[PDB]
This record gives sequence, structure tokens and C-alpha cells, in this order.
Amino acid sequence: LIKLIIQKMEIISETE
Amino acid sequence: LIKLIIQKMEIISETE
Amino acid sequence: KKSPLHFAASYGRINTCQRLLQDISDTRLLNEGDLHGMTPLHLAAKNGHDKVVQLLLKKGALFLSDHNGWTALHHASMGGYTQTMKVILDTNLKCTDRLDEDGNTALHFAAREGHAKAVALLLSHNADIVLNKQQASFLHLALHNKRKEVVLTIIRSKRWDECLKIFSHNSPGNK
Repeated sequence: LIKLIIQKMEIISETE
Repeated sequence: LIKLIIQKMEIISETE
Repeated sequence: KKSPLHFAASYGRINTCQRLLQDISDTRLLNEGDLHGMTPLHLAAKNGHDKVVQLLLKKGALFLSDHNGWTALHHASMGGYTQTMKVILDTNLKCTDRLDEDGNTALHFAAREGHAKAVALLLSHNADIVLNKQQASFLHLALHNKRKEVVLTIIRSKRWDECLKIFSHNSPGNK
């Protein structure tokens, strides 16, 4: 379930 | 993996 | 703005730390204190984020002390994170031999918690073996907690004979 959370998580303003 | 989630998470309207 | 910087440094948010440290005029916010007197350097070193502590050292921070005399290297050795430890050792060498309020060094904590690679990293550099307030070396502090791997890698080291030399003839607990 935690790997699913990372797979579907939304990342803005923390990229690169 | 959980520490990576906190590192890449997006926080709006819960700061300060 | 001190609490957003503390939260961003305590969890490795590197982009928030870059955005907060864009105005480089005032450095009083950079080395500010906490309720427990910890700088953002201490918070970034406690949880083991090497890029954040590298960024804070590149912007210029001071190796201040905790209320209990801890340093960033003390927290990085208490946790056992070799990367932040290696970064702190590659910046300055005048931080290794440092005492807390109880006379412990970073090697004392790294041997007490049973982190073998941290002990080998502080031991490849000059570690300046000294006694405790209770005259206990790091080797005795490892033996009283039954940490097999760190005393084995002290035996495999080259400083072992020197590590055998020092103890107290008067203490009953330390022999």
C-alpha cells in the first residue's frame, strides 16, 4: 500500500 | 520509503 | 519565518530550503535557536539528510552547541548516518574532538548505539580517544551494551593496541 501511495502521489514544488 | 514521501510531499494550507 | 525553516530542514525539503534562503542578507535567521536550542543544522543532521546539510554549510552556518552540549556530528553519530557524517568531516576537522556536558564525544555515541560503519569512519580519521565523566572509554561503553559488531571492527582496526592502553585503575564498574 505504501508503494501505491508513492505511485499515485502528486508532486508540485518539490521536483528536480 | 515513508521518509521519501515526507520529503516529496506538497503542503499548502497547513504551513506555519 | 524560523518555524517554516525548521520544518523544512527537519524533513529534507530541499527546494523549500532553497526558496527560504534566497535572501542572503541576514544570517541571524540562519543560526537561530529552538525551544531546545537546536539550529537547522542540528535538525538536518539528526534525521540524516546530506544534501540539506551540504546546502546549509555552503551558505555558511556555525557549529553551535545544544543546551546539552551536542553538535551536528553528535546527532549524526547518534543516528548512524554515514553520509552527513562524511560531509561534516570533509568540511572541517576541528569538530571531531568535542565534548558535551557529560564529556562524551561522537565516537562514544556511535559505539554506544552499535553503528559499525560510523565507528570505522571516525576511526579512519583521528578520533582522539578520551575517557568519560565516569572514566569510561567508547570500548567499554560498547561492551556494556553487548554490541558485537563494533567491538569486532575495533579488533580488526589498527588502533587496537592504543585502544587497549587506556582505562582507570580506581573505578569498580570500568575495569
